[PDB]
Amino acid sequence: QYYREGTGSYTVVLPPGAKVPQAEIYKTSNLQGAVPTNSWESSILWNQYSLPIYAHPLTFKFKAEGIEVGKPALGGSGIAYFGAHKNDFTVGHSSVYTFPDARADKISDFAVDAVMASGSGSIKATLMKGSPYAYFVFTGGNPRIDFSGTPTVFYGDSGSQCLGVTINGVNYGLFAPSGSKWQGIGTGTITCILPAGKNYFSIAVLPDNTVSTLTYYKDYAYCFVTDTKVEWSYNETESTLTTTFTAEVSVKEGTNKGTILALYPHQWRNNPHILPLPYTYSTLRGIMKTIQGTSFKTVYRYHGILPNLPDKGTYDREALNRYINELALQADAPVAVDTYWFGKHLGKLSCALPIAEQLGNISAKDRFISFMKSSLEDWFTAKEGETAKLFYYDSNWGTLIGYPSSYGSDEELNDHHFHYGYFLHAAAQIALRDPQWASRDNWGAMVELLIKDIANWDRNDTRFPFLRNFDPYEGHSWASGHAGFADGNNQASSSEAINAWQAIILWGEATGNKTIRDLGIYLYTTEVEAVCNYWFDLYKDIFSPSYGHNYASMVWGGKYCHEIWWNGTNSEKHGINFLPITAASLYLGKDPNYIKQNYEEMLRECGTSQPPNWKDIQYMYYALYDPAAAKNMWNESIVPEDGESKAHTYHWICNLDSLGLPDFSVTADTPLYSVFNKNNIRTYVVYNASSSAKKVTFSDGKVMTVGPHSMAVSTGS
Ligand SMILES: [Ca+2]
Ligand SMILES: [Ca+2]
Ligand SMILES: [Ca+2]
Ligand SMILES: [Cl-]
Ligand SMILES: [Cl-]
Ligand SMILES: [Cl-]
Ligand SMILES: [Cl-]
Ligand SMILES: [Mg+2]
Ligand SMILES: [Mg+2]
Ligand SMILES: [Mg+2]
Ligand SMILES: [Mg+2]
Ligand code: NA
Ligand code: NA
Ligand code: NI
Ligand code: NI
Repeated sequence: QYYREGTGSYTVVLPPGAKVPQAEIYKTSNLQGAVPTNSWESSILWNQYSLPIYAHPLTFKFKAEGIEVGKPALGGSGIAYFGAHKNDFTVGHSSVYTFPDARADKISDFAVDAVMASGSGSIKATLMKGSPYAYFVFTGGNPRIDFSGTPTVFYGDSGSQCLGVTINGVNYGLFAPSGSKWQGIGTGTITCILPAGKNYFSIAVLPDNTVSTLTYYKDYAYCFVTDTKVEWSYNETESTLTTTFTAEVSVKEGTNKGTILALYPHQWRNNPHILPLPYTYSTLRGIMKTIQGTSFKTVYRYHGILPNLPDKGTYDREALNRYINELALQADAPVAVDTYWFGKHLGKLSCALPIAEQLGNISAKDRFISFMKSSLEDWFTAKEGETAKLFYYDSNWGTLIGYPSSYGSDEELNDHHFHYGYFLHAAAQIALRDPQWASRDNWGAMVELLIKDIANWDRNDTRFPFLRNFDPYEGHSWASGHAGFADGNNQASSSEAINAWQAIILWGEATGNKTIRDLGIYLYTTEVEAVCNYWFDLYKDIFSPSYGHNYASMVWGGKYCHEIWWNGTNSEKHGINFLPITAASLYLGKDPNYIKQNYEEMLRECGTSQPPNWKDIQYMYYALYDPAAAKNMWNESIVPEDGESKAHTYHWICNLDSLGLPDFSVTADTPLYSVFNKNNIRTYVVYNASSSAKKVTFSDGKVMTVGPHSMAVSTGS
């Protein structure tokens, strides 16, 4: 049947030939509502056991015997750097040597509980991103710790409560209940003889082999993490985005209450709200610092986005208008009609629409808006017997899938944020112009279902899991639905994730929905912060000296590398983390010197003096360092990348030529703004999406009054 949402609808009738994710979900009866996907723990759900689980600092893998535990040995040189999962020891069971599967029982914002059970025993494991601990509860027998070789025992004996061990050069604590004994010390398998009535057991990866360190880790070893939560707040007055991270602990014994949290660089860098412990871990993501506590916060400065750049460029206006007319002839001509390529086309129209309006090209404006609306209205309606341009709800997993699908959006739940971000961008641009169309009673209900599929914010709405594609702790998104790879989950295009997030900001502000807007600000701001570290390494302290590049195109749980999914040029390899370039893409230019370094690396790698291909994308990027040079190199012979247009490319470059480069040293008390700086002259741009005039104040003292539903630009003091 069919479910009405405002004036649109989705279906639960699968079109003929259409494919869905697998029927089998390796979950327990405790995991209710829509099933989380697109994360680091996801392979537990899709595979009988799991693929490697990249929590950090620890990694894991489920198998018939139990749970492999390890700390990756970092290495590699050149095109990739590796932190592969390896087995330092397997947490097995004294009487159950073969478990039939591993099933997810509970998934929180940065942890997972999984259960392995036979009729005669079980292990329940809690794996946590940002913890040096892993926590276990046994039934039917004892922990049987099967080491990869024989460990060195640096502390403890058969009668001690804990052991300090070293295996593969990695120090661990093994923490048993008071009253436990240990059998098999000196062999490759140590069994923890649990006392009657106590069945909890934990391990930690330690930063050293001192007894003092082991004592500190023992102090918190019995504070088992039972829930993890993020919360966020956008402060409009201060232009900041605050995120709180909270772990709930259940104290299994002792009088200590707390835990040790490990923080990635995007969390600890320049963070005045923490007092790190001495302990660090060297990980694939850089140095993880540690803190004592069950909560911490991060606070980032938000620098605004715009719905478009203003009409301030040094372009030949008649040529720009002609480019708009050239695009208008192709307004109804997507290169392909699956969700992804249809999206790319909708993004192209979304970026050209305001340029047509600025020029007074009503014919082209009308062609663009008409196609955007008619196509969204088609996609957002599932007609009986329709096989293309519709959304289907899978109620096994709990996901909205558009048909026709592509690149595993259907069977693998890949990439929904990438695909749907383009649809959301188009919807937002319509909403800024037409509050009637975007209302919940009209097309806004279906729009918000796409938002919920990729980024549901409401933990009580069980139709979609909480924040599907975004990983709150790594601070970025994940592309694979299942993470069914040795190297875990992956994301290549961070810029396509950010496109979805900027679109959510615009939608929320256009519709007056502060919850959705602030969700967008949270996602956007945090992903940008992660991107600046793990993709661009702006601070020059993430990437190994042995890694041969200043840029990683793909980030995995277990590696990062300068590769892409097809045999493209090095221009393509760099460009996938720029496109789509929108008026939310100024973050790419946080460090103009990095723009220069990144572009020059790309040229060296191509063996050319200009980009061999994707020259439009590359010159838009280079314009964040030298717009005059980018304008000079640009020309009409360039065949646009399929999601781009000559009009939008040249409007971008020529506006930066006039306005200057983005200036991140100034903020404002409004959500839609940007500041530009040309040779120390600032230009301030604001968009007011509300129905009342706004007074906008910048941190340097600039004040602008901006009328309802308008863009304003002011240069100088
Ligand atoms: Ca339809
Ligand atoms: Ca149709
Ligand atoms: Ca997620
Ligand atoms: Cl002890
Ligand atoms: Cl106690
Ligand atoms: Cl004309
Ligand atoms: Cl339809
Ligand atoms: Mg499984
Ligand atoms: Mg062994
Ligand atoms: Mg360095
Ligand atoms: Mg030129
Ligand atoms: Na190349
Ligand atoms: Na074009
Ligand atoms: Ni490169
Ligand atoms: Ni030309």
